[PDB]
Amino acid sequence: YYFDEDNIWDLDKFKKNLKVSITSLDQETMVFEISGIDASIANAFRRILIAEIPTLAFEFVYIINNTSIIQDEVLSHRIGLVPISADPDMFKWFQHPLPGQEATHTDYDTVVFSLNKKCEFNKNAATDEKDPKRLYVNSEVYSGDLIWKPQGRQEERFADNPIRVVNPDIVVAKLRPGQEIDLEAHAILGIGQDHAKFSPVATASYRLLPTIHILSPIEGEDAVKFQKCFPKGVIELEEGPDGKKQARVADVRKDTVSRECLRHPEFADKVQLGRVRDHYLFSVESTGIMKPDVLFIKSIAVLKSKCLAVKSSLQNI
Amino acid sequence: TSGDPLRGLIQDHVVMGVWLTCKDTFYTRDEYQQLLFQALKPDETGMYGRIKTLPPAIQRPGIYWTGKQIISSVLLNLKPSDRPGLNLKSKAKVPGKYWSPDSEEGSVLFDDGELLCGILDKSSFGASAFGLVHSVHELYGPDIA
Amino acid sequence: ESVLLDEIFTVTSVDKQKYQRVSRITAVSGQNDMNLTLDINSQIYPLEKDATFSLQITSNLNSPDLKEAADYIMYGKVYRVEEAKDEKVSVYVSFGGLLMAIEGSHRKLYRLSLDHVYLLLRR
Amino acid sequence: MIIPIRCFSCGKVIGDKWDTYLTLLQEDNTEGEALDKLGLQRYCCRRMILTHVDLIEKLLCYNPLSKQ
Amino acid sequence: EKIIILPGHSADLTSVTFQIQKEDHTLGNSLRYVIMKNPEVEFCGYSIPHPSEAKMNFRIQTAPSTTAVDVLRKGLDDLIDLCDAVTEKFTEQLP
Ligand SMILES: [Zn+2]
Repeated sequence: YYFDEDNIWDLDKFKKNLKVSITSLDQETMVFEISGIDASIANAFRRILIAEIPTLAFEFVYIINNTSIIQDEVLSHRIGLVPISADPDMFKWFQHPLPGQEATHTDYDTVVFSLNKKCEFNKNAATDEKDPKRLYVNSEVYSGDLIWKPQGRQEERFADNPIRVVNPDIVVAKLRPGQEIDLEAHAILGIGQDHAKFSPVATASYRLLPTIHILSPIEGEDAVKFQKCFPKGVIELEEGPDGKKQARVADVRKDTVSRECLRHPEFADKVQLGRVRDHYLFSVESTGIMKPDVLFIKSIAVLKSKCLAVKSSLQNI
Repeated sequence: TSGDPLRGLIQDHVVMGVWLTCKDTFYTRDEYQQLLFQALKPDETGMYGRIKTLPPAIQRPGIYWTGKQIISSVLLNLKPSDRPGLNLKSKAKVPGKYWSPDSEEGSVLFDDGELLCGILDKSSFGASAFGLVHSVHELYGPDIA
Repeated sequence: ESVLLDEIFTVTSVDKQKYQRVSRITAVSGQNDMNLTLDINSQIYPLEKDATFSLQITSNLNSPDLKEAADYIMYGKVYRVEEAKDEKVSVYVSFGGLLMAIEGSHRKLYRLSLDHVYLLLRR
Repeated sequence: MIIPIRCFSCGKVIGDKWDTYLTLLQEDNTEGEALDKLGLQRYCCRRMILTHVDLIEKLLCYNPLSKQ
Repeated sequence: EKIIILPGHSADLTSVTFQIQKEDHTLGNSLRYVIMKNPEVEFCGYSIPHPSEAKMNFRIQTAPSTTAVDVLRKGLDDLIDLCDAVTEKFTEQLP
């Protein structure tokens, strides 16, 4: 039983030591620095970003006619993989069908998309040019053809933001004259831990900020070598009237931990690369769903909610 | 066919044993508690109410348990109801010289259940007798081994 | 009182043998009949050549002299004691892997036993 | 067969990022670096639309309903 | 059954093993971190029997003064306050 007396929890001191800065934010990508947070909370934020927060995806697929080349289960799978733009909290969860299975759809739970394309021959083509985009009409079954079908109330629920596919240019299948695809996909809410197609954010991960410090200042042509080792920008050759050339670490955030120097025979004395233990550099690139701001906010929201859940179910006992 | 033990821990477990028993490894409170608990896993195996630990090998200015201290902690928390502590001295596999000319690891020596000196390897626990796991099988009986 | 050593020491050699962390140091002192070689955390407590010691091996670490003194504190059993070459005792204290070796001519090194220690090194 | 939508390691979508990759080698005289203009910085999502065999365009020329 | 106390709990409720279902390291690790900031706790480490079945064995040993249930309660409140601070600073950052 030994506590070290400096590990005391204190919300004021923690909140004061914590610092956040947002390097860049776009409609898709977001890169920002958290600091003053122990590793496990960073692991938790990453996990909730990838796994735990919900987002609609195509679960069921009812094919009415499919004579295409693509296997039917493959086509259902690949349709399921496409992403859909709808704020996943506008819906409820799907109560999964135990025995007594049929009557398990409602307008708040699931949304339906439908497509159908029959590739018919295009006769205007002069010669043989198997594009095939020009030889045949409706040749490539795109994603953008998955045209949503409103189910009752929904037509006015999402009138401001139509429930559409995220990327109208994804390829779903390919056809030639004669065959047809016709199906409707039932989309429900999902939790990424069960299947990957639910996970809103594609790529969310962090780096511990590297630290480069020069023990002994290098000189001359070695300054060129040292600038050359790390990628551009992070190593400047100082304009010093004393002597001729040195090198100092401008801004390491761009650098990768690549550890190229330590292989050199002469440099190994002069530089170490360490890691600021409480500076965390998140990067989050969305897929098609939501502004990454809402992603991170809702992620810490989800942690709060799961903690509330365990708190209450404990309070029962 | 002979007496030597045929079971044992294997590849990842043994080289990570050489990395945990090594004296260069230090753990704080959080990692030590977590690791000891992951090693024991009481409830599913059972038999115990509350786990008992050892004091930290080095204490000031930061409390840092050492690895051999953790192997000793395990050896303790599997101690039978009332059986006197283990003691053993036997040669390890990794010869000491790899560590240092005249390094002391060499041969695992632990009295009263505490890895005083000597890192664990194939010989200490594996397909080699007169190590840890074999003497534990002798003293404490097989259902403990 | 159960203090077992209060000798002063000075460092003579330090390595640093394939360990970025803890490094053995040798600190013979007294009238040179004190062959002290120990291990220390060379990451959180630096020790260099001729850095003076204040070494105290107690038994029960309950006193304000703990906080006042003891700028570095260890713990561990002492497994082997021998009388070798003379009326000369060599003691070997383990510290959870970290080892020790201290030699005296059976004097100033009297009460050393086969128990736990709580070494205290105050620079 | 068709391009593996949602590349394996990462989660980026690359379905639509082949028919616009192919008409870069086709008519831009560029090398394999062409895909860098598409917004693929990693090398997991880059070994997908680079070294993928589009083995459907060789398979769709097998309709039994050829009518010929 | 979200949280159920496994049958090894000492009568004093000083060494209890919470078992949170449908959870993995995601909450276990951070909760352990927040709990270890609490001085009156002696031992707090989390495990998983088998990752296939989503059951997280928790475990807390406490000081005789306060039982472990109150420790877990305060730890969860503290984790919630941590998320509160994070969301506060974050939503301050952008417009
Ligand atoms: Zn990828």
